[PDB]
Amino acid sequence: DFDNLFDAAIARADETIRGYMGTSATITSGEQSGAVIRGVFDDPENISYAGQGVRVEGSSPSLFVRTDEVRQLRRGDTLTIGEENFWVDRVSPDDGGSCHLWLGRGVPPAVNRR
Amino acid sequence: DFDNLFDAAIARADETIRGYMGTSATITSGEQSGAVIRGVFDDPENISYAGQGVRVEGSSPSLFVRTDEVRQLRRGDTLTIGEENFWVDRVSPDDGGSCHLWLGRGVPPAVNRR
Amino acid sequence: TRQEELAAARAALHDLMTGKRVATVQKDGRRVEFTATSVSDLKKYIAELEVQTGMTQRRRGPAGFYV
Amino acid sequence: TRQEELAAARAALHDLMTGKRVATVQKDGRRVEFTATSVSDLKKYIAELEVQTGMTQRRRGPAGFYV
Amino acid sequence: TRQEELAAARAALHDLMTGKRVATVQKDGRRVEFTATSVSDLKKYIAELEVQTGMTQRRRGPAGFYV
Amino acid sequence: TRQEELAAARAALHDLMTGKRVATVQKDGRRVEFTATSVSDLKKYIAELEVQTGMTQRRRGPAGFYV
Amino acid sequence: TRQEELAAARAALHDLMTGKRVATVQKDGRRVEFTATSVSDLKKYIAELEVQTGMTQRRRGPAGFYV
Amino acid sequence: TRQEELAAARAALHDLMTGKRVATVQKDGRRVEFTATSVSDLKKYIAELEVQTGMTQRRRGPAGFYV
Amino acid sequence: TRQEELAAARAALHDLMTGKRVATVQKDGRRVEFTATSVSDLKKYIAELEVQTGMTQRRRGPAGFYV
Amino acid sequence: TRQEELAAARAALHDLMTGKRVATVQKDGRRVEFTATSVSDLKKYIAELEVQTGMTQRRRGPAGFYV
Amino acid sequence: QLQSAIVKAMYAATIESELDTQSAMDFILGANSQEYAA
Amino acid sequence: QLQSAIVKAMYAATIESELDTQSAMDFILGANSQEQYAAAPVRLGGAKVPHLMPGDSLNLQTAQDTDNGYSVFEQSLLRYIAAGLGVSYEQLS
Amino acid sequence: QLQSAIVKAMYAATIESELDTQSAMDFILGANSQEYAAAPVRLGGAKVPHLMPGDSLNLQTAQDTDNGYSVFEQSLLRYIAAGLGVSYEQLS
Amino acid sequence: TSKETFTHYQPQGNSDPAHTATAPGGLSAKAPAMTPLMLDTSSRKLVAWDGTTDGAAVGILAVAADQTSTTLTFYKSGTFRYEDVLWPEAASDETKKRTAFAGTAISIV
Repeated sequence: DFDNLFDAAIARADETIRGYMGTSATITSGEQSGAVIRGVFDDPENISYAGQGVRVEGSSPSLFVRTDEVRQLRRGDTLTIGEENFWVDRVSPDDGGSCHLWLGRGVPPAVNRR
Repeated sequence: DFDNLFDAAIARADETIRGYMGTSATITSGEQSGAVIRGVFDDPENISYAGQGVRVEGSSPSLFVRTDEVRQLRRGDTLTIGEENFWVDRVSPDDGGSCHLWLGRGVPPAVNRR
Repeated sequence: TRQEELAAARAALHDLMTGKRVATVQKDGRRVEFTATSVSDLKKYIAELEVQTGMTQRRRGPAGFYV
Repeated sequence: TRQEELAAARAALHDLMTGKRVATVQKDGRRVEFTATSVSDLKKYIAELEVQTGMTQRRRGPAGFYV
Repeated sequence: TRQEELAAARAALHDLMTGKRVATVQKDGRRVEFTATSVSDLKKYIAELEVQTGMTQRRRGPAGFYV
Repeated sequence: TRQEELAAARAALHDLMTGKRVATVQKDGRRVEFTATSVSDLKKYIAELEVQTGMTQRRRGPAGFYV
Repeated sequence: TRQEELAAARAALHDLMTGKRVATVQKDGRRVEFTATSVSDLKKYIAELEVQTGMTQRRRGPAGFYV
Repeated sequence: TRQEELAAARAALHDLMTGKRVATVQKDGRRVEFTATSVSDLKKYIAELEVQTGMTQRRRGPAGFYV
Repeated sequence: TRQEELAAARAALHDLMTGKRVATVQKDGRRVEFTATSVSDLKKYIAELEVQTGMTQRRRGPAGFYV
Repeated sequence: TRQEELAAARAALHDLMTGKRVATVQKDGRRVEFTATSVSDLKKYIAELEVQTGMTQRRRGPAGFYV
Repeated sequence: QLQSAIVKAMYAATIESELDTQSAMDFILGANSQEYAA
Repeated sequence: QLQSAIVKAMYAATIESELDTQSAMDFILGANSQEQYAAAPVRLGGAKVPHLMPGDSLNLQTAQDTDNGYSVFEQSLLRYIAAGLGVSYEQLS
Repeated sequence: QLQSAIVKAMYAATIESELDTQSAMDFILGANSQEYAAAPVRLGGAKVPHLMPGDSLNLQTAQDTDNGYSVFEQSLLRYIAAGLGVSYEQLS
Repeated sequence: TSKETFTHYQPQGNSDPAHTATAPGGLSAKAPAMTPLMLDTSSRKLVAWDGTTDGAAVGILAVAADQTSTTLTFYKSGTFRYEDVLWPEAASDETKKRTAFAGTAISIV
């Protein structure tokens, strides 16, 4: 299927790592609506300082799921991981067998399309 | 227990490193009131110069405690490192099995919220 | 609760023979290494577990001689 | 407390035989590793602890001959 | 599942012989590896699974002598 | 101070057998590790300490014979 | 497919013998390696493949003697 | 293809003998290596190939003894 | 054209034996390794090539005996 | 030109086995290492080169006996 | 003892080859595959 | 001693294989083709040579000498018993 | 010496396996499993078992039961006869 | 140079005796020996089995014949191997072929 002899191996690697260390994620809303996927959640931390000083504390959660199921997700839809609910802000381009998913928290802020 | 195959090893490693590294810190005040936890304490040195010479050389205590024992720790309450007493200034998000407690010295400054 | 163990061990042996017994896993900061077993001990475990479990006839004893 | 660690050791043996005895685990400067054993010593340890505990008979005493 | 198991195992054996028993797969940030097996053990495993399978004749009974 | 010595050594033996003899610990700049013993010498050390201490008899003297 | 498998084995053996089996490739972010088989094992495999396939005579029987 | 293949194999043998069997080659970011064979296996491969091909022989009958 | 190859081989023998065979050269970002043969096989190659080429006599036929 | 290379080789042997066989030389981004050899091989090489070249007497025909 | 001597004597040689049994015995023992009963 | 000789002569040889036991018996010793536990009896025909693959082996146990000093030892014991009984050694033994 | 010879001759073979002793003896020594009594076996014709790797049945070479004991008896008996004053051939 | 393989011919894989019978047939194609047969739906003339009339198998041929053969000989009893007996290509199921002669004195091993 893959004209590389390497894409199959890297896809196997991604599937194995998602199986052996990932966790279930329950996508909500969107075209997939209620569905279950497996992704490697992480929550790196970041701090901003507004004005003379404002310690706004937050994090930048990421999922890094395979692209095949992450197709047709767009940005408006949300995501629920276990008991925690997130919402996709950005999907990284495919690296060959997967891509990172960047998540906000709570409800996406409006749409503001037109 | 959890659909990880990896976070279990992470938790076991965290328990082992708590046992072999760090000290027993007891907490005072707060919803936890008096409780005893095991954590690895470190205190890196930081200096600021401000104006011409305003060397205010200080320390940035961190404890790296498991989230399970420090659930709803808040921020206003204080902490004691054996003979020494501190107060939690911030709590990092969990990385999978624990987080980092960043501490300040002395008494927390007021509340200043309403 | 031995038949599922037998099935798991047989599947593990099959994938290890072919291509699929992973030793290390690395995700840019998190790494897990699993101890490496051999084939002789693995098939010894398979044989001992299959003979102890409710598996059917697979082994027979000595031999007769006649003219 | 005999049967508890009997079962624990049996499960550890099954894990090691199959695929996922964690040799080492690391995550962003948090690295630990556990010493490894051999299947032979683990099995003989299982056998001797089984003998020490009150498990049913598994081995017997020689075997006589008769025409 | 004997037939497809045999086919996959034989194909993996051939690939290992020729050029493509991939030991490790590494993409930047993600490195994994599978355990490496010998060749003679794989061959004998192939032979025994074949003789277990209901495939065609593969062995014969000793040998006869006559003047 | 022999009974608690026996208990600690036996617990160490059991955890080493199963999974829990940690060798190295790392805290991103604060890391140490310990040397590892062997299963056989640890077992004989256990036997020596238990026989020298006051716990119950564990080994008899030779073996009688009679027709 | 035996004939093309044999051709692939022959080409692989020739590459191994001269210069042309790649142990690993690296592209600064993607790299993959392959296990190296023994030349004797490759020779035995290709020889048995030649014998089993529909190839013509390669080896005759034992040579008798005459005075 | 046998003749030019043999010529290439002999040239490769000479290159490995002197200095030119490139073990590995790397440029910025890109690195590969070629598995290296021994000398005796290569030379016996050369000998058997030269024998099996149709050019002039280098092997004769065993010997002849006459007073 | 055996003479030039013989000259190259003897020069390689000389420089390798003294100091002047580079096992590998690492220019910054541009590195290459060459397989290092032994001196035994190298002098074997020297001997076989010099005796197969039509150069001067190097060895004679056994040795007689007389009282 | 046997004498020139023989003298160079013997001086190289002396220097190398005293203190000064540069195995590797490094610059900022320049690495060059040469192959290393044993001492017995170069010693016997020097002996054979000296005896094959028309130098002074160094070996004598066995040794007889007499009453 | 008589049976043991019989069985010990009745085996003599033994061959071993990963090749197929029929072809191996043809190439090693000669055999008569050109002409169950093995 | 009689039982020891019996057992030592009982198990002439052994076979090592990874296959089914019945298949191993058929492909290393032969027979089978039974009319209808007891494993499988084997005809005692002419000398035969089996085929082997890696991991399959046939090992014939050499056992040991059946009279390693037993005859002379019991001869000495018979000397003692004759001396006790008062009859001549030759007559007794 | 007689007792030691009894023991050495009485122990002739050893079988080792990883699985259950009863099953191992059934599948190696034949036994009569269809019927600690262990598993006494019949004595029929010569038999050859099959064993997978890990198991092994090895007979014991034993040891010569009269390694010079006869000569030692000879010397001791001659000494006893000399002490008693009766001839060695008469005594022994 | 020129070597072949000779294989011993044994229709029976067991000590079950095999017995034969003769009956009129309505064969329409050249039938090689030991071919399965059934009866016609209408005239119940014997005819080589097709493989889709499940449960219609009655016997297995004894000697080769053709359309001209008014009567044919077949086996009513006996155990036969799965491979030595040919089958109509329509019956493409191994289990169906094995179980075709269930319920009679003809068995497949």
